[PDB]
Amino acid sequence: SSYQIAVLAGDGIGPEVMAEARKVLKAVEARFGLNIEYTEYDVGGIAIDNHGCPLPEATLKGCEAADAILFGSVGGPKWEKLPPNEQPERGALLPLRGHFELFCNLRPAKLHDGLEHMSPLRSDISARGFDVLCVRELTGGIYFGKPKGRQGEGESEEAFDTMRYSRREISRIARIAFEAARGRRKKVTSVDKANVLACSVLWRQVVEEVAVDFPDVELEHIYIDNATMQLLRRPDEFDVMLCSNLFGDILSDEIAMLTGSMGLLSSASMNSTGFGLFEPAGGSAPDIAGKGIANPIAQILSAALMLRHSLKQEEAASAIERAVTKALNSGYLTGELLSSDQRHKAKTTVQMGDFIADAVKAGV
Amino acid sequence: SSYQIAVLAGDGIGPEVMAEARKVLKAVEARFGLNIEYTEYDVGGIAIDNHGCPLPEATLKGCEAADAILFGSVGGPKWEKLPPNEQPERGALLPLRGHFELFCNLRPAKLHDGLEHMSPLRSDISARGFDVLCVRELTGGIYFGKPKGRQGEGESEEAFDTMRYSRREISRIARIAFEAARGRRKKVTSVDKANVLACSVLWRQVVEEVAVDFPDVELEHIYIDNATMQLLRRPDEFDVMLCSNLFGDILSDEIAMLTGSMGLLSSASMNSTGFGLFEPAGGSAPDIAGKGIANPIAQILSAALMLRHSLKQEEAASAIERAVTKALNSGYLTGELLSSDQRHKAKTTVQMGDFIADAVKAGV
Ligand SMILES: CC(C)[C@H](C(=O)O)[C@@H](O)C(=O)O
Ligand SMILES: CC(C)[C@H](C(=O)O)[C@@H](O)C(=O)O
Ligand SMILES: [Mg+2]
Ligand SMILES: [Mg+2]
Repeated sequence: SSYQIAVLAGDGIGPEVMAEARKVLKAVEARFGLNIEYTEYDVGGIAIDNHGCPLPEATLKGCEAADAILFGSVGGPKWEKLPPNEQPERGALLPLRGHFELFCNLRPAKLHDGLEHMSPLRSDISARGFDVLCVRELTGGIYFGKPKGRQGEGESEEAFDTMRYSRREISRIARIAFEAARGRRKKVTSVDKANVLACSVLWRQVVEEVAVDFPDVELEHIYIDNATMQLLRRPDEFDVMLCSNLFGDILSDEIAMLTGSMGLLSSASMNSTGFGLFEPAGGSAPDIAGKGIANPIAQILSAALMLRHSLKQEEAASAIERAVTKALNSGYLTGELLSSDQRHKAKTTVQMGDFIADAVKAGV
Repeated sequence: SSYQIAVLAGDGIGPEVMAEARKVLKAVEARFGLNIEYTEYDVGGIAIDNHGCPLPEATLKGCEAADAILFGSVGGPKWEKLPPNEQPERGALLPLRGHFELFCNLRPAKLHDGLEHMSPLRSDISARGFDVLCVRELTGGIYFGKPKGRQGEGESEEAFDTMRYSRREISRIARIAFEAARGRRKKVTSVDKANVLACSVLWRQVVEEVAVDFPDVELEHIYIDNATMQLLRRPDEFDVMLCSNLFGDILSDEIAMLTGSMGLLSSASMNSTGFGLFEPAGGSAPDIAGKGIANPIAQILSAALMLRHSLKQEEAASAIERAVTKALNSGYLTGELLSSDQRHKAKTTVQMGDFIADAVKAGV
């Protein structure tokens, strides 16, 4: 029936790229006869300014009434020096994840045709190309373990965080990774520190238990330090990476940077009943905000994940995805995607959204 | 007086590269009139085979009687399937670190002149070159925090590790990083997850406290996920990185791989009274063991750190270091350092050690 979306554009480039995502969405709504209602709520820095905290009660309620959250980016210099537990990025994201039980974080990263030169990889490695999906457990591990805090005074004052996982937690994220691999290149690389950590011993054990249900997918295990090395050297040999919360945080970023095109990457944070939060992979980039040069593709593709994962509108999702392909292969690139000699061909944020929306409309 | 060294060559390539380190050491001993006695002990896989555990009581005693440990590499396929708490790599390294209070892990990584092409970085980035010292806290954090273990059964079985730091622990490693930066490019980048972790909030606080004693060194803070990205893109802009135990484990590996020449890198794990363990940065490389092709330079340079840090023999350390430079610029390279078109010029492990030892002897 009529879908409800909580729009949380946040700070920096968030509102301007969100404008483009909504534009593209309007095209898909008209194409596929979707009936989607949107309500905007403040989150992050803007919420701190307007409401005194990064996740207002009305913002959370708004998300509880919605079928999905379409999320921009949060954070900036203006709030850097608040204490950590008042800061906008953590203060928005972790409580949304915890509250909605968004245990599943999906961050695909692919090296795009014709953008190899932007990859910080050596030209022969970037030429091989890569497509690595990071599947990261998002509501457990050391992010939410207790006890957490500090005790004591002076030299002996101590702080502490507890990484913990139960079998139930590990197997649910593992199944997501294996099921993803099934539809990709049939390999899961589980990434842990089982040589040091008791949580990792249990992780590696349970992922191997889950594997029995996927005789068709290869499973291998790698330690997180070695994975940072191998992703640099041979990223083409990984398909899906399965990670705990802290490890997937680290690895997903490394892989995104290896593309050299983070403005093209999006992410999906999902619970088990199809609600999720859909955001670009990269930050609020305050240094470029309000200028018309931010790449809106990550936000536009977030909207495509929203349509697929939460709204069960796979053709509309795929239409946005192909409209993005058409831009990228028809000379519609923003400045950060272009070599410095080709910079003068750069499209503005609005030109991008107008091109993408027009392709959806033309039946791409 | 007469120094005592516990030689723990371990598994895989460990003994063959250690043979070269001892060879070079003999040259320096003769050059500088050092009186160094060595005793070999089994560690790792060899210890499991000879003694039933990776760190025999006699091996630990041997290290307690020595001024330093000169350590090779441990681990291999043969022991992969033991349980984690019987495995050779963790079973050797963590108890040595904990026992000797080796809180300070130093892993410098530099891109060497003429070896840029081996770096997995894009040619323009490798051309800029880099020199990044990772300083990693090695005896605290989540490696040794308690409680550690698991409880429960079935779906609800849980495992847990506790990351903890006290101010005393953080400030002692911080001082090491700042003091290192003072002698390098006067920048410390402290790497943490202060947006999520209570240990990281305390870490970032204490590093800023320590900073007052170093008005000459710049301090900046970066989150570990962002640091994985930035090291790939602009490794030239970091000097010293200051990390907790899990984070430095991850980052040190990434940086080592970015050189594209890990057989040149060594590490120093030091306590506060000048005893340490000195090892190559890379693994036991069982696939090449016993063939005469392993690069002995990492092990040779480990011996140079041993001389400097534990034995207070700075001229002898520096002589080994220059002998290595001479090899690298006189066509003495092992196979993994050469492009596949220049492979046929590769030196064997013994040729390397003989060249390096001969340069020390000739007064390099
Ligand atoms: C801001 C921070 C809490 C967050 C995380 O650590 O999950 C961010 O790094 C991310 O990857 O979305
Ligand atoms: C084998 C493992 C315990 C060890 C560590 O995690 O410290 C290793 O990765 C290292 O970097 O020396
Ligand atoms: Mg992150
Ligand atoms: Mg390591």
